[PDB]
Order: sequence, then C-alpha cells, then structure tokens
Amino acid sequence: IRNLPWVEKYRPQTLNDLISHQDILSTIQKFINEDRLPHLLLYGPPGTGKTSTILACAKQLYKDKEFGSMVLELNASDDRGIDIIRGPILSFASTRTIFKKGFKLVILDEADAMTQDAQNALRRVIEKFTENTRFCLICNYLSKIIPALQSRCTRFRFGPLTPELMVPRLEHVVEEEKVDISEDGMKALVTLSSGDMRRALNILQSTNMAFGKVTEETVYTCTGHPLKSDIANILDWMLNQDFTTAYRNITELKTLKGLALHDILTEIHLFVHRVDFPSSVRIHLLTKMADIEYRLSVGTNEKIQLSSLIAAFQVTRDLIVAEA
Amino acid sequence: IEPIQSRCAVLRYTKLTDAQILTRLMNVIEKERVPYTDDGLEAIIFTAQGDMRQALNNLQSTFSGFGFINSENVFKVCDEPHPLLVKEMIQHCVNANIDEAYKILAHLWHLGYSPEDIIGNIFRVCKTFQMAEYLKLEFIKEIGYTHMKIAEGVNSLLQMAGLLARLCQKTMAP
Amino acid sequence: KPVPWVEKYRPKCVDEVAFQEEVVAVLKKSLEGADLPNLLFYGPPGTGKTSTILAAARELFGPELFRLRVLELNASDERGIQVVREKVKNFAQLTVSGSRSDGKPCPPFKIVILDEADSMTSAAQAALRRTMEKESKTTRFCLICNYVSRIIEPLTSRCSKFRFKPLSDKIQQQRLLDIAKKENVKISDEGIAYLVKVSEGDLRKAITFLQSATRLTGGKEITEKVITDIAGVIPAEKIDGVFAACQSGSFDKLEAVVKDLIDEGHAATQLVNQLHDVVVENNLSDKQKSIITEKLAEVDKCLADGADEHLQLISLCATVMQQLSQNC
Amino acid sequence: TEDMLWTEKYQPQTASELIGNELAIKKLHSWLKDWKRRAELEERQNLKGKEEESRLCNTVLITGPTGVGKTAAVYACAQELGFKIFEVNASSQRSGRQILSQLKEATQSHQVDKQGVNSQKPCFFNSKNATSLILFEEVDVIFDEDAGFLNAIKTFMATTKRPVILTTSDPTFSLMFDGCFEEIKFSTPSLLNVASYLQMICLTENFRTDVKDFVTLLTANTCDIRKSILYLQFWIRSGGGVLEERPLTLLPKCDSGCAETLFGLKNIFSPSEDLFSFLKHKITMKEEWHKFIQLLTEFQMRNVDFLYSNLEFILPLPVDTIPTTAGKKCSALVSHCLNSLSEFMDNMSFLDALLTDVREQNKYGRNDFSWTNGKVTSGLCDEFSLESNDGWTSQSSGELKAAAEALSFTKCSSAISKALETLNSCKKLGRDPTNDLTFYVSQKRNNVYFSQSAANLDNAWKRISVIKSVFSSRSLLYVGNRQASIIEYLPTLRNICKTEKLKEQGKSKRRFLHYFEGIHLDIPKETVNTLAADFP
Amino acid sequence: SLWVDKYRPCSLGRLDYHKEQAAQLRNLVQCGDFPHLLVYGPSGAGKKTRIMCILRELYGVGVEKLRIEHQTITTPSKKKIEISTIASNYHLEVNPSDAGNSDRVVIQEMLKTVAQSQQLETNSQRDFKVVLLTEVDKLTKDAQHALRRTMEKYMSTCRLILCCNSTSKVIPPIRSRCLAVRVPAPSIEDICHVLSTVCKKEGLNLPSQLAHRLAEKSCRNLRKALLMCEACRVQQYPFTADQEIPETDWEVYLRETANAIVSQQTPQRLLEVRGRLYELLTHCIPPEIIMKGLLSELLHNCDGQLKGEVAQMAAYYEHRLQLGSKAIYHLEAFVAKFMALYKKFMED
Amino acid sequence: QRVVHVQQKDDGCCLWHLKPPSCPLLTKFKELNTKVIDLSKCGIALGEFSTLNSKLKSGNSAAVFMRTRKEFTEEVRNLLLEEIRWSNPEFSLKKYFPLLLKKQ
Ligand SMILES: Nc1ncnc2c1ncn2[C@@H]1O[C@H](COP(=O)(O)OP(=O)(O)OP(O)(O)=S)[C@@H](O)[C@H]1O
Ligand SMILES: Nc1ncnc2c1ncn2[C@@H]1O[C@H](COP(=O)(O)OP(=O)(O)OP(O)(O)=S)[C@@H](O)[C@H]1O
Ligand SMILES: Nc1ncnc2c1ncn2[C@@H]1O[C@H](COP(=O)(O)OP(=O)(O)OP(O)(O)=S)[C@@H](O)[C@H]1O
Ligand SMILES: Nc1ncnc2c1ncn2[C@@H]1O[C@H](COP(=O)(O)OP(=O)(O)O)[C@@H](O)[C@H]1O
Ligand SMILES: [Mg+2]
Ligand SMILES: [Mg+2]
Ligand SMILES: [Mg+2]
Repeated sequence: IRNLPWVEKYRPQTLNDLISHQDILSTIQKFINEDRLPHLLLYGPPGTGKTSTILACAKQLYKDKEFGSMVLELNASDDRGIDIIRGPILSFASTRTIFKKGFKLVILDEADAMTQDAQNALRRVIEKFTENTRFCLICNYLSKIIPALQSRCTRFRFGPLTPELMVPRLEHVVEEEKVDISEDGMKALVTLSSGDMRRALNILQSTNMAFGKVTEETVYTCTGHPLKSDIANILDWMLNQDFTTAYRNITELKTLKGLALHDILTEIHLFVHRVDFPSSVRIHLLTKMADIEYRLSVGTNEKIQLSSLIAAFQVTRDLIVAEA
Repeated sequence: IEPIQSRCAVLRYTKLTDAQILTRLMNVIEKERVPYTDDGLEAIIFTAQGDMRQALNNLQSTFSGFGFINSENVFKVCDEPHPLLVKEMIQHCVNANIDEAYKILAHLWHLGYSPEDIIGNIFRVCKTFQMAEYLKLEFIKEIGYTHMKIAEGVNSLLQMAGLLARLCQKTMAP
Repeated sequence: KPVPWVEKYRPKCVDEVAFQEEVVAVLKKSLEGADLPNLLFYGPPGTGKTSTILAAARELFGPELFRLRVLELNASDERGIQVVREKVKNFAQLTVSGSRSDGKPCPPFKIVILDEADSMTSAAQAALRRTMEKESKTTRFCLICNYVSRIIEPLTSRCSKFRFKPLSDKIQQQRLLDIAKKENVKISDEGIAYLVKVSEGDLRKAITFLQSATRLTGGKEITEKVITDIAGVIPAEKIDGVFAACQSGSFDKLEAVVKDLIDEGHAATQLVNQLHDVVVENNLSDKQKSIITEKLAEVDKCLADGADEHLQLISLCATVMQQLSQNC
Repeated sequence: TEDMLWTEKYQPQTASELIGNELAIKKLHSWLKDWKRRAELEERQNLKGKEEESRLCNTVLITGPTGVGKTAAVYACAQELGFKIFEVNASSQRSGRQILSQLKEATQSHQVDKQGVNSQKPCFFNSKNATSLILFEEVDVIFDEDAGFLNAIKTFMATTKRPVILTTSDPTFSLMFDGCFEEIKFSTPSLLNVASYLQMICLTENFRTDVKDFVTLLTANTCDIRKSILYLQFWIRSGGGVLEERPLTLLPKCDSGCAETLFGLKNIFSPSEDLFSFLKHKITMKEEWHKFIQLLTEFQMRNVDFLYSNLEFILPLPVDTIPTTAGKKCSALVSHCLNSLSEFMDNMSFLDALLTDVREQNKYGRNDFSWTNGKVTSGLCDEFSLESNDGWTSQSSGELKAAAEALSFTKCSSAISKALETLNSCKKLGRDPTNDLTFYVSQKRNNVYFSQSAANLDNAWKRISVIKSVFSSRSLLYVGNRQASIIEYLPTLRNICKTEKLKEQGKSKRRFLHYFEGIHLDIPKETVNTLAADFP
Repeated sequence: SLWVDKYRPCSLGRLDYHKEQAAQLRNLVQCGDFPHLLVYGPSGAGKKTRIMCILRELYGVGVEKLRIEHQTITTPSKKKIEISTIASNYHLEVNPSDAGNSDRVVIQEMLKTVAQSQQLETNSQRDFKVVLLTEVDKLTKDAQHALRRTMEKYMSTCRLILCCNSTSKVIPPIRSRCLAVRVPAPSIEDICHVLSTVCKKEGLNLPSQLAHRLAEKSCRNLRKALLMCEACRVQQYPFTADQEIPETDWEVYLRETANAIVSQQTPQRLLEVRGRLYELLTHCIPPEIIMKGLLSELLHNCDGQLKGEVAQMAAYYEHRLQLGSKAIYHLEAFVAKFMALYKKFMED
Repeated sequence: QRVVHVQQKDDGCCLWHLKPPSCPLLTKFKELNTKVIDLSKCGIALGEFSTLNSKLKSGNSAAVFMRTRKEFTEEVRNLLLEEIRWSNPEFSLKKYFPLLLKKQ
C-alpha cells in the first residue's frame, strides 16, 4: 500500500510548528508581515529546519497556483558552475510575471556546493535585482560561501536541537504513532541523533519496523553503532590485560562486530573524559589517539595502528598502577 | 593569466586595519544616532576580519534586530563562537586545565559550530592572546597542524581534543 | 578471451555460497518476494560478498539482463562523490526493457553495487543519502564494505545489514584443491596449505596467486618458492636475521642485514608487517611491545607517505635494537 | 596632456632601439631584408618584361617569453624595411574560411596603393613600394570558433608569395606544428640591460632612480619588459615612492622604493617606516605584530617565503660577501647561536611539511629542479574550471603560516641577539668568534634589496639545459629511466668527457676526439665541452 | 651506443642470470592470458631489460623499432600539459609522475587514447597493447586510484607493466591486481660474469680481480658496473689488476659535504653546507639520494650509540622532506640538528 | 522495504555476551558539570581582540603629493648619464638616450 516516512509526515507546514528556534522564527515572521523580507542565509547542520522554514515562508507569501511560477527552487549539487546562475536563475530574476505583481523568491538549497565563480555571479544577480526577487540560500557550512555572497544576506544559524526541547515532540510523535519505547530508547535516540530531527525520526521509524520494540539494544543493533558494553570491554582489555591478550581479544571483537578502528577511537575518546583519569594520563591518551586517528586517514595497516592504540594505554597502565 | 597581467599595472589591496574600520564605523554611528558601547564596537570589529562591507552589514543587522550595540546583541546577530569562551578555553590550556578546556570545547561542539569555525576562532583569539612568545609559538604551531588535519579531511572532536591536549602538553613540557 | 579464475569460478546461483547461512536465507526470501531491499554486506575481504550479491542479481534477472540492469561502482573514486552521483543519476534516469523466456517478469527497479563503501567520508555519505532517498522505488543499492561502523547512521538505518564470516583454512584448502584438480595443475596438499596460510584467509588472493603460479610455472609443479615470491612475502630466515641483528647490538651488521633485504627486492611495508606479527606474538615485555609497536605504526605511516625504505627500516631497526638491548 | 601608454609612446621604431635578443633581431631583419630584395627584384623583372641556394623560406616563426619584444621587433623591422603588416590576432574571429577568403589576396596580389600613408599597418577583422607581410599573432591561441585555422595557415605555408611571420609564447608549439619555417628563439634579456633601459626612460621623465630598485622589480616580474614599463608609468606618474636624497658621484633627489610599492608593502607600512629597519628592530607593539603578520601574509599568497629567502640580511648576524672561562664563553655563544638557528630551521621545515600551503605546489609539473616537467599552457577554451575548491582554507592558511613564521623568526632573532650582546666580553678577551658567526652571501643575492629565491636559478636553468641536450641525442633518447639516467649515465659521460679532454690536451691522437663518433654518440660538441669542464 | 645500450639482451634466452625467472617469464606469455605486471626491485638489477625481453617475446621484432611522441592533455582546471612518450607499433612507454599532482590526468586520458588506438589498429598479432608505466612508486594516491580504475576499465584492450623500485608507496588495491615480478640485484659473481661476457665481445681481456673490484664497488648495480667498466676502458687500453676505478663526481661531492658538516659546527659552516646542498639540488640530484649518501658518510664518522639517534633523525627529516614541497628546508633542518647533536656529543 | 540486521552469532567465541567491567576505574565515572560562564556578564574592552588604541594618529597621513618635477638641466642630465654608465659599464647609453629624448 503506502508507508510514507515519518520525516515527511511530521513536517512543520506552518512556522509555528518549529520547536527549537524561536527568536529567529519571530524575527522571520516579523520580516514577513511588515513586508521587509531580506535575502536570507539559513545555515546549519542537517535536520534543523531550514527548508521547512523557507517552505512555510513561501506558503505564507505565495499561493498554490502561483507556487510554480513565482518561487524557483534549485539544488546547486545537480549542476554547479555559472551555467545555472547565468541561465535559469538570471532569467527568473530579470523577468516579470504578466499579471502577478510583487516579488519573486529563489530557494537555492545546498548553496555550499556552488563554485567560487558561480557565487561571484550569483552575488551580482542578487545586487542587480533586489526589488524584483529575494534570495534564500540554505547551506550547511558557511565556510564554503564567499563573504561577498554572505554579506548580501542576513545569516541565520539553525543550531542542533537541544534534547530538552527535542524530547517533547519525540514523545508527541511516539504517542501519535503508538510505539512501545522505553526511556533508554529515547536516550539512545537523542544521543545518536545529535540535534537532527530527520535523523531522529528516521532512526525511530526504522527501528520500529525492524523490531517493533525500540529499546537501547534495538536502536544500537538497528543503526549499526558500537555498543557501550563493547567499548567498555575494550577499555577493560587495554586497562587490565597484557599486550597479546588485549590484541587478540580486540581483533576478535572487531572481526565479530564489523568494527573499524576510527569508530573505536571515536567512542574511546568519549570514554576517556568520563573515566576518572589523571590529567597527565588524559593528555597523553588524547594526544596518542589523535595521532592514531590521523594515521588511519592515509592508507595504513589497521593491525599496526590497533597495536599502537593498545600501546597508548599500556604506556600509562603501569604508571597508573604504580601511582595508586 | 600572465599575458593579461603583463599588460596591466597590478595594485595590491591589503586588509583594512581595525582603526580604519573603527573610524568609518563611528562615522556611520554619528550619522545615524545609533546608541552603542565600546564592547559592541569591539565585537563588530572582531566579527569583520578586515571586511568593511561585513562590518557595515553587521552594524545594520544589529540595529535592525535590537537597536543597541553590545556584544550580546552583536554575537546574537552574527552567531559565531564567542571570543570570551575561546579566551577562557585558551586560558585553561595555558594553566594545563584539560578538563575545563574540554568542557568549553564540548559546549562549542554541542552548540553545532563547524570544526573550521572553531579552529579559526581559536587562531584569531590566540593571535591576540596575552602569553609568552615561545608559548604562543608552540600554540600557533599546534593550531596550524590541527588546521592542516581539518583541511585534509580528518575533522572530529577527537582531533580538537588532541589539539587541546597538545596545548596543555606545551605548558607542562619545557 | 580466457577469464580469471576468480570471475570464472564464483557461484552462479544463491545457496551455492558456502559457510553463509542467514545471509543466504534472507536473500532467498527476498528472491521469493522478488523485492530486494537496500543491502549492506560487511566482512573480511575475499569472503563471498560480491559473489552473493552477483548471484542474487543473476538469479533475480536473466543471464543476458544481469550485466545490463546492475552497475558496479567503486566508492573510492578520487574525484569526490559528485562524479559517482552523476553516474547513479544517469543510470537511474536511463531505462532499459527486460523480458525473460523462463516465464518470470523482471523487477521494475535496478541494482547499484557500491563497493568499498566504507572509504567514503561522512560528507560524501550524507550526499549519497539524498540520492538513495530520492530514487528509492526505482533503484536499490547494495553497499559492500568491511566495517559497518564506517557507514553513517542515516545510511545504516535504512539498509539491511549482513555480516560475512571467513571460511576456515580446511574449507579454503578444499576449494583450492578442487580448483587445481579442475584446471589440471600438479600441486600437493602442502603447497595448497602454504598458499592458504600466505593469503591469510583471503580466498580471492589465494585463487589469484594459484592462477598466477600456474601461468608462471609453465606446467610444472607448484613449489613453495614460487608461491613465496609471487605473494611478496619475505621468508622467515630474513626475519630471524633481522631480529638476531637487533639483539646483537651492532649497528653495522644491522645496516648489512637491512641493505641485504633492500637488495633482494623485498618491500619495507611487508617487512613491517612481518616484524609486527613477530613482535605482538612473542615473550617480550609490555613496555618493549608498546614502544616497538608505536614505532612500527609510525614507520608504516611514513612509508605510506612515500618515504625511502632504507632510512625508515634503519630507524625502526635501531629502535627495536635499543628496546631489545635495554634488558642487557 | 598625454593620451598614450608608455609602451606605445616609447615603442621602438628601429631594430637598433630594441633591448637584447640581438641575434634573433639580426636573423629576422636579414630574413625580411631578403624578402624585400626579392620583392624589389620582382618589380624590376616586371619593369623589364613590361631556390635551394637562396633557401629563403616563406615563413619565419618567432617564440619566446611574454613581453620580451617579439611583436615590437616585427613591427620595427617591417617599418624600417617598408613592409605593410596585415595582423591576425586572437582578438578577432579567425576561422579558416574567413582568414583564407579575406587575406590570401594580400599575399597573392599586388598592393593597389603602393605609395602614400600605406606604411601604416592595419589589422584584420570580420564581425616607395610597400610589400605585404602577414603577421599571425599568438598562433598558440586556438578556439573552437577558429575551426580549420591550422589547415588555413598550412594553406598559407603552401600558396603564399609574400612573407608570413608567426608570433607565439608557447615553447612547444614548434613541435606539434608540421611545416617548413625558419625558427627564431627570443631568450629572456639580461637584468642590467633592461634596468638601464628603464633608467633611461625614467631619466627622460626627469627622474633619478637607482639600479638596484629596478633590478629588484625586474627580477620580481621575471624581465617582462612591457609589465615593468607599465608599472613604471603608473609609479612615476603618481609621484614616486619616497623622498630620499642620495648623493653619489660614480643635484636632485633619488627615488628608491619602487619594489616595495610593487608588492604592496606600502599599503601596510607607514612612509617613515622601512622594511629592513622594521625587521631588524625588536617588535613589541600589537600594531607592529599586525603589520608583520600582514606583510608575511602578503608574501605567502605568492607562495614565497620572505624571511628564509633573505635570511642572512634580516638576521642580526654579520654578513660578508664571498671573494677555561674564556674558552667556555667563546664556545657557548656559538653553541647557543647554532641551537637557535637549528630551532628556526626545524620550525621552517615544520611549516613547509606539516602546514597547508594556500597554493597547491607541484600541481601541473613536479617539484622544482626537474627537466622532466614539460610545458604548462594556459586555457584555450571558454569553459570554467568546475571543480571543488576550498576558499576558507586558502584564506586562513596564509595567516596561519605567516603568524607561525613571524613567531619562529622573532624567537630565533631574540635568541641570537641575547646570545650576541655577550660577544663584547669575548672581544675584550682577545678572541674573535665573529669569523664563525658570519654569513657568506653570493653577489646575486647581494645586489638586490630582497630576494624571492635563495638559489641560483640561472645555474639551475643552465644545468637543466645541458641535461636536456645530453639526453636528446638519438642514442640516449630511448633510455627508459630518467633520474637513474642523470645518476648513472650522466656522471660516466662527464668522466668520459673529462678523460677525452685530458687526452686532447696531452697532444694524443685525434681519433680519440672521435670516440663519441666511434660509438656513434650524437652529443653536440658544445655539450661535450660543457661536460668535460668540471662538476661544480 | 654504450655496452649498457648495445649489448643489452633482447631475447629471454639471452639473459645470463635469473635463468629460472627468465624461463618463468617465457612461459608467462605462452598461455595468452598475459596480465598486468608489477616489476620491482633495486635500481639497475635488470628490470627494464626483462621488460624489453618480454615485449620482444610477446610481439614481433618491431617493438625494437622505437619512436618518441608528444601529447598535450587538458587538465580539469582547463590547463594544458605536454608530456613525452616512448612508443612503437605495439607498445607504449610513459613516466606519468612527470605531471606532478596532475599525473592522474595523464594516467587517464593517455590510456584511454591507447585503448582507442587498439580499437582502431588491427594486425591479428595480439589482442592487447602493453603500456609501460615507469616510476609507479612516485604516483600520488589519487593517481593510483585513477590507475586502479583505468586498469579495471581497459583491461581487455590494453595491458599494463608497472616498473617501480618500491612497492611500499604502491597502494594495496594496485598490488592485488598485477602479477608481482621481484627482480633482485645480481650477485658479485653474476656481475663479474656479465662484465667478462660484455668485455669479450670488444676483443678485450679484463682480469677477474678488476671485475671483482668493479662488482664490489658498484653495490650490486649491473648498469653502474658496466658503465664503470666503460670508463675504465676509456681510461686505459690494457686492464691492469690495480686499475683505478673512477668514483662518481656527485658522490665525492657529497663526501666532501659530509666532512664539511663533521669538521666544523658553526652557523657559517651551516650556510656553506646550505650552498653545497643548493648546488647539488640544481643538478637535479633527488633529495632522497642526497639524504642517503649524507647519512651514510655521517654514520661513517659517528660513534656507536650516536648512530641510532642520527639514523632516526635522518629518517624523520626524510619523511618531512617527502611531505614538504621545498625539500631544501628539511635537508638543512637535518644538517643543523645533526650539527647541534654532534657539538653536544663532543662537549662531554 | 523493511530493514534488518543479521549477525551470525557464534556462542563459542564468548565475545557476544559481554558484561560491564568490574574494575574501579570503569565503575566510578567522573562527572563533568557542563557549567560555563555567561557570555554577556564579563564584557569586552577596546583593543582586547584587535590592535585598536584609544589614541588615533592625525596629520601623519593623507599627504597629497602636488609634486612639480622640474625639468632636468643639461649638465645634471649628463652627470646622471655618466652615473648610470659607471653603474653599467657594458651598456650603450650614448646610442639610446638621445633617441629616447627624441621619443619624448
Ligand atoms: N524545528 C523542527 N521542528 C519540527 N520538526 C523538524 C524541525 N526541523 C526539522 N524537523 C523535521 O525534519 C524533517 C526534515 O527537516 P529539513 O528542514 O527538511 O532538514 P533541512 O533543514 O533542510 O537540513 P538540510 O541541510 O537541508 S539536509 C522535517 O520534515 C521535520 O519532520
Ligand atoms: N562462502 C563462499 N562461497 C563460495 N565462494 C566463496 C565464498 N567465499 C569466498 N568465495 C570465493 O572467493 C572469491 C572471492 O570472493 P568475492 O565474493 O568475489 O570477492 P569478495 O568476497 O567481495 O572480496 P572483496 O571484493 O575484495 S571485499 C570468489 O572466487 C568466490 O567464489
Ligand atoms: N626589447 C624591447 N625593447 C623595447 N621595448 C620593448 C621591448 N620588449 C617589449 N617592449 C615594449 O613592450 C610593448 C609590448 O611588447 P610586445 O612586443 O607586444 O611583447 P610580445 O613579445 O609580443 O609578447 P606577447 O605578445 O605579450 S606574448 C612594446 O610595444 C614596447 O613598448
Ligand atoms: N641478463 C643480462 N645479461 C647481460 N646484460 C644485462 C642483463 N641484464 C641487464 N643487463 C644490462 O644491464 C643494464 C640493466 O639496466 P636496466 O635494467 O635498464 O636498469 P633498471 O633495472 O633500473 O631499469 C642494461 O643496460 C643491460 O645492458
Ligand atoms: Mg532540505
Ligand atoms: Mg568485491
Ligand atoms: Mg605581441
């Protein structure tokens, strides 16, 4: 039949259905209702609600029949370069609809994939046709947009959703969907989402179809994430066993779980600050693990880097034992 | 291309010193009767790294949003990593306080700022930070090495924590 | 006109993939429903991942429709992900007709096999996620990797994950003996055992080395020497000489042994691999093992950057000699 | 009250007015004089009526670097010898049908007006007797709209009766072009000749300038004559750099300080400030640190290391031009100075290896000092690069490298100075360690203010040329390895040439001179003499 | 030509040493499934001689009919790079690392073109055309990935022979697709036998002692031993048992450089060694070879315990030399740090 | 489409069922308070993050040229020509400077 995603189904069709950003939403609505909408630069991590904000804004400005003629949406990753800025964008910005008098809107999603010369022409297109059309650029990294293009727009950082405000809407969609989750399930959802409502709804939905129960273990075996017990046992093997036993056990667990060394370093880094270590031991472990993670970027043997990771803890194991 | 450059006199424009940006900013302020503070002027000048268009855009956006020029309103308008947090993190790295420095760094990471933005703000604050010459040199060396790693593709909280641990090791080692 | 024995002797059909029970079972129940979900095969190299996905493709499709309606790309392309995005967009937009004379119609979707999917960075993985959620019904993806943890959460959440376990050495020796009996080459069981040992559980490398040795030997028996020098593996005599030079404490004979290893054409990464395997599986102390393995990782990283073999090997042997003579 | 650029105001109207490339100028002038003689003899044969030995090819080709004077020499020779230039630039649509059907008749037919103001040389576009002469300017620039242009100029080779001159700056164009033409090479002119030429044009404008500043400018823009002329026009007509009177006999003021204006260092520094005095004095102020970081950043955008290239002069150490408590205090100064110098060099190695460069080096060719790189030509199409580039990294890495280099230099300079003020105690002891603390610099790095490279690039290019000419002989042309060639074949060739020269100087048999002919090697005798000299 | 280029073997039965390896290379082409080769070993061991022998055994004698072509290739940044290529009617030969970071570019288009060449040329001799990639160990990671893609794409139409000296930089994806041919250096007896075989064809009778001296002083380099024999033939007509072998000019230059380093440890001597290394680098001598010779002669003049520290320092700065674009900086970093260590060591 | 995770469990490996470690280091977990200073409480002064100063220079810049370069007299002109000829003894100064004088 039809099982649509919960990301699409639970979409903020109106500007009042966003949950986290309220200062910039009030600012954007005040830009809407006094007819002073500027060029916008909505930037931030994915799943924060930039496309939803601009789509609700365009629904507030234009109607259904004139949506296909007054607002033009592009993805810069589909065709980069000035073959699209000088082309559809320039002709859209310079023409006028026959009977519909007002201002047009250009929604340039994924603007950071645009090349430097295409941005150098898009800024001029923005400057020359400000009254006829407004431009809203949606991007993830502000560092991949030239400052000349940034300065023509008003920036809006859509920060990751804090768990204290992300949990109520997650509980609302849990109650609406009638899903049997536990509190560790919500904790794992808001831990692996990392301020991403699309990721949260996708992981929760996929876990629900995969198991029917959404606990910590079902979430962690649904998204293919390293378990907390696995990383704790790896830390125990580095902290208590000798070199060869730890090497054998960690290699066997890596083969058994499909586990790389980059993600082992990622989880062990978070375990380093939680575990009560001295300052010198913590500094040494962080430095050694950062070097091991950098050495894995270029093509190197993962066995030798794993032995180096065990060595990084065996350097300070006897020091902690003798320190007591 | 070089044949075109051979037929033209090339004139190099350099970044505007902050005194010139301040003079133009006070010219704009006195011609618009905008209330301000020296805190806000320093914040606007920090946010515009030798870019007068960025300085004027930040000033106009701050007055359009709140009408008062102070660092709270300026850094609410621009939404960068605040230089006070970066200053406290670098100060904790100077005192080899890895826990508090990582607390600041993890707070910035959970606020969602990109690693490039964090390392740029770290370099900008440490460039004007009050410290010894040799310690500043080792700090800038580790910042540049970490930034090279960020540019090469490896960017994570592990890399920034390793940078902070290296900065603490610079203080703990002669 | 002849094909390599890796391509010639892979299983034609599903349930001919030995030592994989649950993966074959879910692939069979996907064949029965004629719908293939998004797949993610992770396991050691040479363990039957490409064989299983290709067998599913040939048995879901026709023998003449198998190569036309699947696309095998390598995800480690050096020109970013956007070029691979262009290939997936072109293959999704391009449509071909399908008709089977066996009485079963073709599925409406298509198969994109993205190999070494773990080598893609998280930004490239997030960029690919848009393509696979924008072409979900008309295109299905199978990501082939070795580490499921390198695949990001939005991808791994929407994929069906399968783990491939490596075959035992007895099974690999049996398959290699069957291959050698099929291709009519004189080889004992000892040479096949040494081949399986020198491949380290890699059946693809074992079959490649066997075919290459049959081509090189010209119809004679496969000795241990041809297998040793066709796999690039340094013999254990040179490794024992390196360790004896390190334990002796004389730098001149250390230089002599290193220069002898360099003169024989042996690689330095292979020597670092053999030295690591010797060090981590012996009776050295934990401090000695830690320092030696850290230096081995640093030397391996330096060799990967393009540094000279002789200087890195001399430095590593100096470190190993100092650590072994620290007990003296 | 002047409306002319200084390139065309001071354009050479005579072939003797051009600077440098006298052999190429003489070759082109002789070729055009022979063509003019052939035209006048044709006119005399027409008046009377109503070629291996000559070997006068119908076409010359002229190649060299940009701005050296190929077009200027062509125009001066054609003006002197009375030719009329029909110019085909890349700035007009020149496809094969148009160039043939609109300029073949200039070669094939007489000039309808042979006397008057026809000595003016026009161009070609399509939106005393004067002999016609075609000039294809910048033949390496081929567009897609110039379809069949190569076939058209090949037809111009085949069916012309008036001379054709080709101007190009691509060094490898003469390889891929098939045909018969006299090849003329324009080499880069010497520093001092162009420096005196620019001093001449400045002295015509009532300005006094020093040779060293012009030499710095010319070695900055690599002897591009037109570029230096135009920047000189901009700098002179805007009032000059700095009022400083230099009394020299070897009276008006001198006007040194043009090179610092060229690199844009005067937009950072005050007019009272001097770059050498700024770098020599100890910096403490925040504004001084900003100025140093901005200066170093402006030099890192060019991927040029300013401090290390001029390391001897900027350091507080003695510089010479190339022609027991007392013992513990003599040794400790040198040990501390060597320690600080080694620390600074380790810092520079750190910045070169483990810090990102804003311009990705060895992009189109390999690293420096290699004869295998080939030729890199600019784009000939109207399509953009369309590849992903990171602008934030290029914005931040220059400031990072500049700040780290400035801090490394300040630490090193402070360490060497805090070693150096205690040299007065050693001087009072009667022992002089300054002969060990000195720096010996070459004359090439001493006649300029500041250098962008610390090596002898002329010696490097001479070595590159002799390496190319050794391994371009037909016997050595098929050697598979290249660095192994210059590491194994070439030293043995140098030893063989040295032994052959020793045999020749010993009055031995002349057959030993034919040893390279005995093994049938085709190395030119100038190269054999070059290899036989020494290994410097 | 010289004996290194005239008396070079062309058939697989003419190779004096490595007779079992030459026989295996002879039966390699008989099956008709000739794969990509990875011919690696030390310099001058006999690699390129064996590639020419295999190429002669594959095609006819027309592989010896050689010519040189120049190809201009457009980079994706819209720039043109011109490269040289040894070519014949059946094979190709190129050094793709001559284009710097754009080696991948001359990796792609060039093999693409030669594939189309084999699509156009028909002679019913062999299905493929062999292209010889020289110095594959100097290729960047992007270049090696593009090479992997190109070998997987155009396998049926063209074949590849990768001649390198170091498989460490060569990525494991490349090594898993080409048959490995390890060519170790000839021994002292092998070099002496080849030298006597070559010298007999000139009508000259060199002694065994001179041949042993040439074999010992060449460090198992057959090309260098033959060329030193050429220099000895140039120097004297009869081959005395105590005939002086002429040493390499840059080698004695590096020797004098290292004595200059050891003798005085001052900033002035550091700048003198700076000038010496600049003048060595202007002669296109690779910085790895300079570093190896410098380290060898410094370890000649070092003490027992200092040898390991000096060697680790030299390997560190050689890796940094490979990392940096300006190798001179890391060369003088190693020289200055060694001078500081030497001055510290002799003070107590 | 429905997702599933298949991990072929082997009970003999004994790494599938892993318990939390009993060592005191991994039992007692250190707590970070996640408390940071408020950002509008301290404030920023002038010149804290830049090279700004309270004193601004005046009269040391904006100096208009307004230069009147007088024509060089004949004797000074030959003196400067002789100076350039002494600087470059191999150059042909006498055959270029009158021609450039005619060019002006
Ligand atoms: N503030 C929010 N409140 C409620 N739901 C949200 C919010 N932000 C995101 N979502 C959910 O996330 C889904 C997709 O979010 P999008 O706004 O499309 O992501 P995005 O902001 O476009 O990020 P990128 O960079 O474009 S991938 C929506 O359909 C919602 O279900
Ligand atoms: N379980 C298995 N059943 C049957 N054949 C197998 C099995 N495991 C490995 N093989 C054989 O091993 C060879 C290589 O396996 P492939 O599946 O083709 O490659 P692979 O496992 O994907 O390794 P990669 O691609 O390098 S990660 C083929 O000849 C397969 O037939
Ligand atoms: N050798 C020279 N002597 C005198 N003036 C010169 C000389 N070289 C260049 N110029 C001046 O520079 C101007 C332009 O030089 P051109 O001859 O056009 O350069 P070019 O050799 O054609 O190289 P191109 O065309 O830019 S690639 C001339 O009009 C002269 O004013
Ligand atoms: N088997 C052999 N018999 C006689 N001469 C040989 C033999 N092998 C190599 N040579 C000579 O030694 C030289 C080998 O150089 P080459 O193999 O091209 O160096 P590289 O191995 O670095 O490519 C050739 O010039 C050849 O004349
Ligand atoms: Mg979106
Ligand atoms: Mg596969
Ligand atoms: Mg010209």
